[PDB]
Amino acid sequence: SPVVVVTGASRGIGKAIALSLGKAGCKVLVNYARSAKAAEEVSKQIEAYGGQAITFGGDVSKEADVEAMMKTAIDAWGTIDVVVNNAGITRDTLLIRMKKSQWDEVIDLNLTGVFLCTQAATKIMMKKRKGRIINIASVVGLIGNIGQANYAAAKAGVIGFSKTAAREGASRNINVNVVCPGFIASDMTAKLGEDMEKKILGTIPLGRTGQPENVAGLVEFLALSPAASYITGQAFTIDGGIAI
Amino acid sequence: SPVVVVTGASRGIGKAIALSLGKAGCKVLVNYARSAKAAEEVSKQIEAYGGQAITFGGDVSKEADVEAMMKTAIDAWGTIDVVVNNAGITRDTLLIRMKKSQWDEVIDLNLTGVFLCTQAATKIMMKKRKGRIINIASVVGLIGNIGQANYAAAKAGVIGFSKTAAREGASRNINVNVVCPGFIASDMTAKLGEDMEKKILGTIPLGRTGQPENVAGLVEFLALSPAASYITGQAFTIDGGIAI
Amino acid sequence: SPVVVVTGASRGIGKAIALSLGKAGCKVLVNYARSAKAAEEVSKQIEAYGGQAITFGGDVSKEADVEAMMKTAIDAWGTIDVVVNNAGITRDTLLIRMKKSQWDEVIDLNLTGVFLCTQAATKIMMKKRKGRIINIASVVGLIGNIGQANYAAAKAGVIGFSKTAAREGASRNINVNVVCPGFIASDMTAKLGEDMEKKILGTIPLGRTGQPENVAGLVEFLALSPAASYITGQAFTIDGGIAI
Amino acid sequence: SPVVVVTGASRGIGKAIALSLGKAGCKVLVNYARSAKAAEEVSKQIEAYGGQAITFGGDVSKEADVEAMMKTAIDAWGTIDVVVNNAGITRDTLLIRMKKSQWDEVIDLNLTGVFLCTQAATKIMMKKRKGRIINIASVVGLIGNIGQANYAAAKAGVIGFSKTAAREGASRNINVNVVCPGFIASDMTAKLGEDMEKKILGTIPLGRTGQPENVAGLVEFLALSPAASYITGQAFTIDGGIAI
Ligand SMILES: NC(=O)c1ccc[n+]([C@@H]2O[C@H](COP(=O)([O-])OP(=O)(O)OC[C@H]3O[C@@H](n4cnc5c(N)ncnc54)[C@H](OP(=O)(O)O)[C@@H]3O)[C@@H](O)[C@H]2O)c1
Ligand SMILES: NC(=O)c1ccc[n+]([C@@H]2O[C@H](COP(=O)([O-])OP(=O)(O)OC[C@H]3O[C@@H](n4cnc5c(N)ncnc54)[C@H](OP(=O)(O)O)[C@@H]3O)[C@@H](O)[C@H]2O)c1
Ligand SMILES: NC(=O)c1ccc[n+]([C@@H]2O[C@H](COP(=O)([O-])OP(=O)(O)OC[C@H]3O[C@@H](n4cnc5c(N)ncnc54)[C@H](OP(=O)(O)O)[C@@H]3O)[C@@H](O)[C@H]2O)c1
Ligand SMILES: NC(=O)c1ccc[n+]([C@@H]2O[C@H](COP(=O)([O-])OP(=O)(O)OC[C@H]3O[C@@H](n4cnc5c(N)ncnc54)[C@H](OP(=O)(O)O)[C@@H]3O)[C@@H](O)[C@H]2O)c1
Repeated sequence: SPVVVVTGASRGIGKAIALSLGKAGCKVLVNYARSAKAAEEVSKQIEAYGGQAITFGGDVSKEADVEAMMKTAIDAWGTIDVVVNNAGITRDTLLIRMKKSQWDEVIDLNLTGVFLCTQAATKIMMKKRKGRIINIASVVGLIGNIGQANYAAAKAGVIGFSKTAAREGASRNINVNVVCPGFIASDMTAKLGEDMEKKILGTIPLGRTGQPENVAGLVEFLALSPAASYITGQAFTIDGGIAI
Repeated sequence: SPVVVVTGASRGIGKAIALSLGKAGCKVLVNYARSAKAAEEVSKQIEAYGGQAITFGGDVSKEADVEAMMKTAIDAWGTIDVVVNNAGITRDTLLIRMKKSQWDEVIDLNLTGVFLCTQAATKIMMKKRKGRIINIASVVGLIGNIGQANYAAAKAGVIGFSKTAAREGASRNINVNVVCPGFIASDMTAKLGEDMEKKILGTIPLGRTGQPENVAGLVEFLALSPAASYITGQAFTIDGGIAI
Repeated sequence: SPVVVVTGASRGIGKAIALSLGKAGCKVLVNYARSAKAAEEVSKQIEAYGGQAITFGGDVSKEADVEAMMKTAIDAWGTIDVVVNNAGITRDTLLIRMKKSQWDEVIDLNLTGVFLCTQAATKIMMKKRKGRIINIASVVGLIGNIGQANYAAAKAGVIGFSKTAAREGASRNINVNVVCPGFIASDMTAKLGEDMEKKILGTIPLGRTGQPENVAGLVEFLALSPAASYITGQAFTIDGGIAI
Repeated sequence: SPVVVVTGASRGIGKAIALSLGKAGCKVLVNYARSAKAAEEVSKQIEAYGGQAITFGGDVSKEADVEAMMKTAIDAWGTIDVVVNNAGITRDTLLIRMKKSQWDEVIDLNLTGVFLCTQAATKIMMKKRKGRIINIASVVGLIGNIGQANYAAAKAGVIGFSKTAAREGASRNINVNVVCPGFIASDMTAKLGEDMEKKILGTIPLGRTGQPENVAGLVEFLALSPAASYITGQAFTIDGGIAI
């Protein structure tokens, strides 16, 4: 039974991921920041399924919280096999009106946070000479998007970072890959607001917004599949056709 | 039970693919060109497993053979759900000594053949408003490789072609993706010869050549997964770190 | 004074390229297939400018014509410094209605022709331990386009091919790069017809179709610049924002 | 005469860029952080050439300094036509031993600094409905590199950011492109130390390290060429063959 750490597992994509790895019987550390109750329900579901779960409230943009989150999984089970860096937020605004704080917040969490988590997981994984790290980026990091210079910067940064992380870990058998989802129905997407959501829908060749379960399916393949042990330093896009 | 057509399924990657989709209980048309006996054994294995199989000898670079191959699956089962365009060959030589026939043969099979197969599958899939097409390319189509201008051209061509194929089929719900494998141990690779095979091995970050089963695993995800229904027009690389 | 061979130099982009390299004083072989008169006028203009020019009617999809075209420049001047593989055509149609002849014609010229020309130039360039080859592809080879599976395949193929060509020539100091233009106003584009041309115009972030001179400017940099001697195996896109 | 602002113009690439745009007669704001004397000499050279120059000491990772740097060019000449975001540093170390301060410093300058500069230039350029922004990234942002997770993250981030910047500015006719150099002989590269520099040299197909003038040549094309007005949201690589 693999030990999986999923950041931002209380809602949306991270939650679908957590439930799916639980249903496959993994030991899952469900991290949350503010949604304690929602994480607990996730833990309970994983359990009803036969997986094992421990909830952990911590801000992944803070080193202390990150070192603590890893410690909790290691104290509970003996190691960490997989880490899915999913936590993220948006602070949308045209480049011309963007406040430095809007830039910093997105960068601190979405980019630096992924660095902290990856670094922490890696030190543990090096010793065991095995592990998998999956970072959730976005198609926006690839093809940009109006009103999202901050988010685009952070997501693109996750990709360049994951590639070096892949190179450094190759020696100790640690796979590092990135998943780039397109428009997925979640709370993050509910914020851009309906008339806009519809607008985006005519932009998607497959004419359908993706579901959190769609991403989880792909993450599950990368995390558990024996085949995926030969995949590193790559970005995998599930976007229904946007970034063709 | 999905009906899957796999070209070049008598040996290497196509065979691993055929066996794996059979073990999952699909109805598999195992195509072969010259290895009749080896295809039959594949058919038998699929059967021992509980999948269904029909062997079909045909050259996929010929329209007639292609239209015939599709007909045989349609006469047998009622439709085709998935087509995996795997058949391919190499005719290596420096650009400076390359004969037009060495260029043509690689192009006719590896590129035009994929066009023929995709076109044929698509006409059938459009009517049913559903289907998945997976084309096997190569990392060489992405980053080139000395002694393989012909193969690089054809493989890169498969990618551009698959992207348009993805756009045209999006409307009728047909997913088209490409898989780009790195060095995989097979008969194709056995031909470059040992001292060379070793040389290539120090070029692979994960320090391991891939196995046909590694590719099959990924193809199986793309062919069968509900998650993969949201993936189109993308190239997926399994190369142990070469093309990072 | 560099000797430059430009294929398809009688009209559109190839012509703008020919005129611009002539105005910079190069010796230019202006190739044409059917537009003899238009090539002659190009030759005359180059001359009025102070460059030197020789017209050559030949089909670049034929080996004989290609070997002949190279011979003519070599007999005239002592060598070839730059080759710009520009000749190309389109045979648009949905994948579902595409005749094999429509596929073949686009592939024979746009892909194989580039192989023939590059191969011929390379054998000459290897001996001199210097040279530059610039292949004109298209943004379509990168992001696909409905109604152009053939063209997309050929253009993408040009890219993979150019990358291997770059690797093989690196040793003898031969640079090989690709230029990918977006929508450029020319006879090729006049064929898609007005209501369509307007439609495409709202797709271009810079809201302007490109001009043949725009491409020539970039080709001139790659062909003549001392800086461009450090650039190989790359694709350069001038598309006013389509493929961001 | 275009007004060009070049960040980090006292040494290496930024300096070659400054000299070259000066020799073409632009008005150049040469920014520096600590090398006041070296910037002055650059200013003098530009002048001996017939260009115009004003030196400006400021840290481009600070908003105040950035707003001040723009003000100085605007007070001097009436506007800004081109901004080249060149300033950058490295803080190399394996991911496993990387201090948060080593991460932050590289991110603050190389990524956030580019945001500050681009934002400032853009507000000015929007009003004039014209301008060009060229951000210097690195091939490392594309293909990663051991010991440089921080730098790779920042450089990749510059690319995603530049793409959104391109989209937002398209409307007001502002071009935004990125240049990705490979190994260039400069003080930045002198720091990795000789036995390493030699090692890297056998990795370069063209078997030559690039020169600051090579990058300047390409930047000059993008900054001044009428042709480059049709180029946006793209990354241009000069790396002698590394990232093929
Ligand atoms: N939705 C899309 O269309 C789309 C497209 C591409 C990529 N993505 C990416 O997918 C990931 C999740 O997508 P989403 O749509 O699922 O968003 P969401 O519904 O808003 O969920 C974000 C999650 O992040 C957690 N979180 C926020 N700040 C955190 C912090 N400082 N530390 C630790 N956890 C934190 C939240 O937990 P609490 O509520 O408990 O605080 C929450 O579970 C993000 O990386 C997002 O960028 C989404
Ligand atoms: N091996 C690698 O490292 C690698 C890396 C990247 C991509 N790939 C690709 O993977 C696919 C298969 O790999 P491989 O290594 O499996 O090669 P392989 O062991 O040589 O098998 C090639 C297969 O193609 C079939 N075939 C050949 N010509 C055909 C034709 N004209 N029509 C129909 N079927 C034909 C052969 O069947 P018969 O013997 O019955 O004639 C055989 O089953 C190819 O597309 C290859 O390019 C391989
Ligand atoms: N126009 C665009 O928007 C666009 C976008 C991307 C790429 N491109 C590419 O740019 C190149 C030229 O563009 P274009 O728009 O300039 O097209 P064009 O105006 O139709 O000109 C094509 C040229 O090719 C020559 N040619 C045709 N067949 C030939 C053959 N078999 N052998 C030798 N020369 C031949 C023609 O010469 P003759 O008339 O004398 O026969 C003509 O000068 C092509 O590779 C095209 O794919 C164009
Ligand atoms: N060298 C390469 O191989 C290579 C490869 C790819 C990309 N690049 C990029 O090229 C750019 C320059 O390359 P380089 O090799 O030229 O480096 P360099 O020789 O070390 O020069 C860096 C420059 O940045 C300036 N600078 C440093 N910190 C600054 C700050 N906070 N604010 C404003 N200016 C600052 C320095 O000025 P002062 O000394 O006056 O403080 C100096 O002129 C960087 O973005 C680097 O990443 C270089």
